Amino acid sequence: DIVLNPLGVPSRMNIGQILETHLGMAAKGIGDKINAMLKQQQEVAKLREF
Amino acid sequence: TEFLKPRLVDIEQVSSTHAKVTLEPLERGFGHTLGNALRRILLSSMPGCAVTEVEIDGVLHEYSTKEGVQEDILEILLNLKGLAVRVQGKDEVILTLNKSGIGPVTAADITHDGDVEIVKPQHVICHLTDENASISMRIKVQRGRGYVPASTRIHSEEDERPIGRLLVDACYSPVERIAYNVEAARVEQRTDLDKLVIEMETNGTIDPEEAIRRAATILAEQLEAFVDLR
Amino acid sequence: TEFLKPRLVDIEQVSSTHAKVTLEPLERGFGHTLGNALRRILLSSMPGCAVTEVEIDGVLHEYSTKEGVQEDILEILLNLKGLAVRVQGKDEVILTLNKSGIGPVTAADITHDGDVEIVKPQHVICHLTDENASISMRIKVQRGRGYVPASTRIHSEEDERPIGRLLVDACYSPVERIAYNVEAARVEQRTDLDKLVIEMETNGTIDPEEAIRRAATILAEQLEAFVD
Amino acid sequence: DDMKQSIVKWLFELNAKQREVLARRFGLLGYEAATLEDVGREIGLTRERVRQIQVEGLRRLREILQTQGLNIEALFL
Amino acid sequence: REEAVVWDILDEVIREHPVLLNRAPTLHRLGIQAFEPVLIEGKAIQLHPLVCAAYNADFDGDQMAVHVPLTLEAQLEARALMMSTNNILSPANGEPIIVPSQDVVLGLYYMTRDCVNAKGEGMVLTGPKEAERLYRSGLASLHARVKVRITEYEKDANGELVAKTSLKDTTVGRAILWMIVPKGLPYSIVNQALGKKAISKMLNTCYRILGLKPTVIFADQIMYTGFAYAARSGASVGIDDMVIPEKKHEIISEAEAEVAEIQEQFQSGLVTAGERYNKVIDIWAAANDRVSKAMMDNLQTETVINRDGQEEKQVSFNSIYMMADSGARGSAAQIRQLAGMRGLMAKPDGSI
Amino acid sequence: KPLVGTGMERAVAVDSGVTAVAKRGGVVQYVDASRIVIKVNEDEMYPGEAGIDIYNLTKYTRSNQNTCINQMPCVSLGEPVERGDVLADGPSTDLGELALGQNMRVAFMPWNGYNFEDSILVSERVVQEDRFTTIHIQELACVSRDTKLGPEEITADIPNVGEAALSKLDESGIVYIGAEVTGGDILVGKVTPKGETQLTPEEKLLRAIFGEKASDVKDSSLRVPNGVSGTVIDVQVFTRDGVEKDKRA
Amino acid sequence: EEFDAIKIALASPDMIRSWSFGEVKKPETINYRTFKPERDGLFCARIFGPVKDYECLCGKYKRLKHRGVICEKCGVEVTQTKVRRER
Amino acid sequence: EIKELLKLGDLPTSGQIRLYDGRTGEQFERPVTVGYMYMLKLNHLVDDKMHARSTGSYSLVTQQPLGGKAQFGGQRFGEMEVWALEAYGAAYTLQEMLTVKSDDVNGRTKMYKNIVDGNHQMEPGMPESFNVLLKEIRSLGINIELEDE
Amino acid sequence: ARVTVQDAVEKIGNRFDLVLVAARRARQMQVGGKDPLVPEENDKTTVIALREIEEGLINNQILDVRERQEQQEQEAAEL
Amino acid sequence: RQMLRKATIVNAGSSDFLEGEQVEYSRVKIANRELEANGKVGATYSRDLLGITKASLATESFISAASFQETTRVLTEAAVAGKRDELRGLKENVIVGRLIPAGTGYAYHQDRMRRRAAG
Amino acid sequence: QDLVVTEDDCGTHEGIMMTPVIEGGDVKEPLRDRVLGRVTAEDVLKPGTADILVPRNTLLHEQWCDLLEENSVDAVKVRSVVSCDTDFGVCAHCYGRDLARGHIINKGEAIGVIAAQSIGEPGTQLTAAAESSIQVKNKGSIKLSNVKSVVNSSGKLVITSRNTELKLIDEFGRTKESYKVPYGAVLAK
Ligand SMILES: Nc1nc2c(ncn2[C@@H]2O[C@H](COP(=O)(O)OP(=O)(O)OP(=O)(O)O)[C@@H](O)[C@H]2O)c(=O)[nH]1
Ligand SMILES: [Mg+2]
Ligand SMILES: [Zn+2]
Ligand SMILES: [Zn+2]
Repeated sequence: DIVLNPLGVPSRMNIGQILETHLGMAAKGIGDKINAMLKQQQEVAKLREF
Repeated sequence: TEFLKPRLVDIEQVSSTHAKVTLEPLERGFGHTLGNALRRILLSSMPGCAVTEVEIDGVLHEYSTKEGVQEDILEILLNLKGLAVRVQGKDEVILTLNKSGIGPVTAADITHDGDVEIVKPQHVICHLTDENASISMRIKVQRGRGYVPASTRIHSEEDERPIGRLLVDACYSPVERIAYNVEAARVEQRTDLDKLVIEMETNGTIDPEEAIRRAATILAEQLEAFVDLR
Repeated sequence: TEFLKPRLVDIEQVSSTHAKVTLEPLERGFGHTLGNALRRILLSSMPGCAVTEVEIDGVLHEYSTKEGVQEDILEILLNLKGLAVRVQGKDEVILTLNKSGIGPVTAADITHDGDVEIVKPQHVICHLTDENASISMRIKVQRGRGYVPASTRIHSEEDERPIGRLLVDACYSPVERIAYNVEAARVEQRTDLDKLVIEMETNGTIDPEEAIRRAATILAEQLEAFVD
Repeated sequence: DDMKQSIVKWLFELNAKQREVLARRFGLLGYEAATLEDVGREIGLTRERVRQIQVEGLRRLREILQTQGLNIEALFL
Repeated sequence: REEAVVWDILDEVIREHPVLLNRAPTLHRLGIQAFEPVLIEGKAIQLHPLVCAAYNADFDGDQMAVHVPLTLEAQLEARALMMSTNNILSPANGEPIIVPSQDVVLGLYYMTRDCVNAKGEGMVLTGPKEAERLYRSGLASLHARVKVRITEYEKDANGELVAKTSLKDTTVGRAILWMIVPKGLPYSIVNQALGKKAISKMLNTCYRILGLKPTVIFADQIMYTGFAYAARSGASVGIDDMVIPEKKHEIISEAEAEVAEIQEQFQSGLVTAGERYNKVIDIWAAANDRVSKAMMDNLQTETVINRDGQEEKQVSFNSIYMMADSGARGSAAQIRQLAGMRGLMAKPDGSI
Repeated sequence: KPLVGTGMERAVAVDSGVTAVAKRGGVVQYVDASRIVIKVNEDEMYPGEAGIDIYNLTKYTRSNQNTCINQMPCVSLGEPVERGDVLADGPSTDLGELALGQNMRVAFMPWNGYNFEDSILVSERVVQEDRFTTIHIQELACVSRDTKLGPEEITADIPNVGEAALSKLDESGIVYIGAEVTGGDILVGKVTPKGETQLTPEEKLLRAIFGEKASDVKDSSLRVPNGVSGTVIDVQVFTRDGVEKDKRA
Repeated sequence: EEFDAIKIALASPDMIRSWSFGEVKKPETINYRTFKPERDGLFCARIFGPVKDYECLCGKYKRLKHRGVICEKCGVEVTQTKVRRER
Repeated sequence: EIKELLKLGDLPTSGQIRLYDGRTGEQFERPVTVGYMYMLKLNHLVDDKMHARSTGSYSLVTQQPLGGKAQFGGQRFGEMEVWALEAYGAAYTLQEMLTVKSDDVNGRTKMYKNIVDGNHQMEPGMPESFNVLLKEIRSLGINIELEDE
Repeated sequence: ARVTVQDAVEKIGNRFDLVLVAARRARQMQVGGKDPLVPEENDKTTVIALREIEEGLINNQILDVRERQEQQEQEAAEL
Repeated sequence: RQMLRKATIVNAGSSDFLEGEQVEYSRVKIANRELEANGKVGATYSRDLLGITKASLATESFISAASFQETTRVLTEAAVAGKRDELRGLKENVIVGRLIPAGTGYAYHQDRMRRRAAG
Repeated sequence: QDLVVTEDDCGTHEGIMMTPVIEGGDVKEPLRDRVLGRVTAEDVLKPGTADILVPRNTLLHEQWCDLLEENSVDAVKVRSVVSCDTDFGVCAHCYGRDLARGHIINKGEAIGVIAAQSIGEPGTQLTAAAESSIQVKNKGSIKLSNVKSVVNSSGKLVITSRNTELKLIDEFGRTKESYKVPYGAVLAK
């Protein structure tokens, strides 16, 4: 969706944005996996386990 | 010149929305050449059908709320933008929807025209809470291409200006997602050949095979200018 | 479908080698779509002729130096990579070059075959300094396409590779350089349209205009798979 | 400026006795802004013939503004 | 009514008409520069990157003012005296103010800078055009060591340029940047790994040898190629890029026992409060230097895993380091609080 | 909602009061876009009253920054609800958590200088999905004052106005509800008594030619500010005690 | 209109009277009802000149037809309203 | 914890991924950090920020154009902005901004007419603010008179 | 001329006088309708004046020469 | 250089300087050129250094002085001295909205100066 | 404000003799960089006084500046704004190069304003002291000036003068490095 300039980080020393991006991706990864399991309709038991 | 044409090999329709298309054999480097050039056309140029105009009775503007309805009129409009419709004959059709009672209104409740296919009948449009509540609306579907917003459309036409006609951003383009993967294809002699696997994800209808044919057509049509005129 | 086709606007031939071609109007995004897909064909896929194999007598390897010659053998090979040759009939020809005396050896000193055209006769190959110095070599020219280095050939073809046969990086592709620049084109209504400026630099024989025509042809030849 | 200069251009495009009573009334060329009855002090010395000649100058000038491209165009302002 | 014909007229009027762009605050004369305007649909002014330096203009919400020179005299004042192309050098010091920054420097650094062998080490190329062909074809990295043959143009005693063909050992990247380089400049200027400091000297040299027109076109070319390669490079900011010293906790525990020694010498009533303050501050100031030096040796020359023969050392290709070393962004004190230790902070008083 | 939160999001959203929260736990008897009726459980439900809480939701209203304040219902019809749960979300809240903007797929890399100093390169996809699109409710007023010359009129009858413009004004001279308007369209017709002004000799001459004597009634009509364009969602009329009311009022 | 130099010196009582085109002897600005300047007031049109171009107050003399005329009735010279920033 | 969560996502430990240029289709040389940043559209819009004016209302005493976009204001060309023109040596541009652009009432109308007539002639006079200054100084009881040539 | 003014500045010398000379010439083409020496190639009077100075066709002294030439011939015609 | 503008005359010249007057060094050197030619009593002086603020207030131009700072005091000093500013500096010309005596304006302003010299 | 280039040449012989700033071990401001594009005064030749090298009225071009370094010029009289004889302004000669142009300043340019802006801007925009011991880096003979030291009980040359300077003299006899040795400092030699 967006392309941000990395040259606005080392000078700024706001590394929170990077951690937010990594974790945000991880959060969305789990979201994409649950999304994939719901599209397949595996079952209540398997969703519960994951 | 060692001219070598590919042939459409497999069309694996995993779903009506998602389809994989393998393609071989491709001469070395033509996998990415065609792969990308096609992907660009497939995302933009592809034509389709989408809701342009909405008219609900007892609704003057999109910002109001209708009683006996969970969704605000804007919420309902957003749902209609995502309504999958195929029109076979005409380029412009007006579908009518009258529904009542305690029911999640689905796409199936729309009176389907003879040559009009609702691709996702279970698609949610509105939630009627009060049983006495009845909703009646006329959804105008037009055929077009790309993204034509309601802001571009309220600054051009406007000869007839009916108060109580809600204009909607048209999302004509069917291609939701596209990726092409290039794997090596093996001939007895030529092991440098490649296969092009195009994973398409589209909204309702537009057929995977049909889309690819049209996309290659638009590319060849542009190439006419560089072949015919020098 | 309101199919919007471009029309060939300006052909600025600054030189027979270098040519700019502006193109408009192009629908939004088609500038890069055509631009790149063409550039790829133009570079790696355009067919031509290039020096594949060299044999100079009294030369065991490319790193040695021959007496009475300013250029190291590597320098001479680099010059042969840039030698413009057209072969009319055969796909593989071996040209012979025997020259002596105090002379800048040019492309014209090569014994031209009946169906073999040296496009740049003044092309420098070697500088003979000592008058007693004589150079004798056999340049093998093959027809191919794109860029085939000798490093990608030794690992694939491990058949006949006897000592003295000098392998040289094959540059069959005639397109010396290509770049496409995309600027916005203005219509009264459509300002989202773009113009495609394709700067070509090509070598001998193959004309800039001719090459572009052939490039679009090769693309359309593979566009018959999906019918239209 | 454009408005005042515009009229002058088309004021010398009418009759010689049509712009010698129409301007000498409004005070455009003359020194004093007179009325229909006061234009008699100059040379006209008439009351009805002055009013007929004033409006005849105005009517030929209305068609000069309709042809140049004003009339209803210059009506709003 | 904004009629169709009115846009074509507007297009006619603004051609060859200079407009003044101004940014607050206007500290020196370059805070106002003239440009030829290019009409764009969309409500934001588009500024040339290379003059962002003069304006101190960063697009974090900055706004600018537009002024129209009305009179023929004012137009000529704008085109001759105030045009950006005419006003390159700082009036304060004899130095060019129009100097690539940020992405531009990073791209050119990336191109010029060398790697061990990589794709196509020790190849031989006819022209920089064959080099470009090789790179974009994918049979050579920009950092490949290569014996190319480039023909430089050196100025003689008169105005005539003397050209000279020779085989130097440069990267593919450097050969391609030579194409941007005007004829007249030496090849040795671009043959080094280029940073912001070298690129300014490039522009200065260009100005004193060639003059105004060539420098203006050259500066634009450098900007285009700089951005272009910066984007190709796919450079980014990871959490693994911030390398810390393997010997931080040791240095800190040591410095902490040391400070404890002077606190104990205070409790004994011998060393005054002021002497201890000064010696504690000196211990930590040295600890800070040592940790920073440790990070920077560990980071600068951390690429000790090469090939060809055996184990070889070369400059680290860490994105964060590259950014600092090129002078694109970051510094040695910015990396201190990014992987090493923050250090001592001084109060609103000024006191630490 | 923000994917990467802190936890304070819930407390801020609830404590700010912009979200409708449940006074008493029970089952939702009636959901609506405009209101929410919850029937209280017997255990919390006082023995006096019927024990049915009705929360009327505040709809599309103007903010001080001219932004849009709307309350959306976040419960389903006939759902069991605990006391102190979010019944309806305020303008920037999602299921009781604070939602101030929108998370999206970001890549950190230089791109042809379109992200030069913090400059941002955004995909058309975000514009298309209308997710960053925003609502601004603006308030335009038309004042009929009493002057030395006489009272100003709110009639649709204005000197020099096209039927195109008067199409959107009702008999009273007020634009219809739901009507889309753009810069220069008249919202409320207003006309003001003009006293004496010395007409330049050229205007004396010009009005003698055309004949259309400068109408005493001038033109003070409230029109759409230049370059703003939107939909009329509401009109309010304030009249004093005894002036003849507009047909629209 | 174009001068060479500029001088500052002490204002003589007599010099101050040279600039003045009338003595203000009342605090009155305008009339509450007819928002017109009050006699010998701070906004007196009889002193500082006409409110409207080539118009006396009571309206006896209008337009350039009466150029330098001083209305006997209201006591206002018929000139440009520009003078009210000058006198 | 974040890298462990990435692994449950089958995403890389670096959080950097291989990306492809949409235009060319070829890959970027190295991994790029990609993920989800929660972003905000600030109150500062371009519809409320863009402002333009050629000619409009003028201030009451000083006769220079008004301030603010809501009042259709002229941008202030301040002392600091003036000095920049002085450094450059651009005398006519400066005089222009002092006179025909600002107070000079005769100058602005005459200049407007010249612009519509194509002729970009400069017909300047005296800024109305200066006239006022003098009158304000004399109202203070200091005689300040102009000695003519 | 259009982009870079350096060669035009090197003809006259004084930037400030280049502006005065090109402004006076541009006023001639703007108002008098005095004919251009260089093909306009669809450029504004300002640009033409600077091109003319770059090639060394217009000059403060040359302008003053043609001023007296034409003014004196008109004085001759009057008498 | 602007700090070293003024100089204090210690000992009388052939003009009406006499002891302790502080005048611009430019004007006393121009006086000394006319003294060299005419002889008469030569003027002995000493150059004085001035801080930026006071140096700006020391310029003969009272328009420049008042516009800078201290405006109430500057105008009382100028009003009592009966001072006349002939307008040579940039500040003063910018205030009356005229052509700068520098850059582009130097051509026109010297043409005015010769019109002034010849009547 | 008022200072403008009024004249081409004031015809003055005046200027100020400048030297190279050798503050510390790295040459902070070279003579070449401090006298670049400054109208030289009198006749400034090379060290060996027996032949002229640079002309009287000549702009300092990068060429002549390069020659200055090969001839090793110690110090040079350069024409300055302060020493200009021009009344009511300064001459193009006393100023030198317009740094923004890269050539000799044009008469009429408003220099003062440029000067004040140039000095002021950096300040406006811009808005490890453990000097225990001096280490000399290149070999040389120790050369003190403005120094009055006295030998102590330990056997060490202790300095009893406030502004003591320490030079570093090379083989031929010229200043390479320079330091500030403070009061009560202990010298090694
Ligand atoms: N006049 C003025 N300018 C300001 C103010 N606040 C910020 N700025 C400007 O906005 C910018 C914000 O800091 P940066 O510009 O990022 O600093 P920088 O020079 O880029 O340095 P790095 O951050 O190290 O790259 C500065 O250039 C300031 O000049 C203010 O209150 N007044
Ligand atoms: Mg900023
Ligand atoms: Zn009266
Ligand atoms: Zn001098």
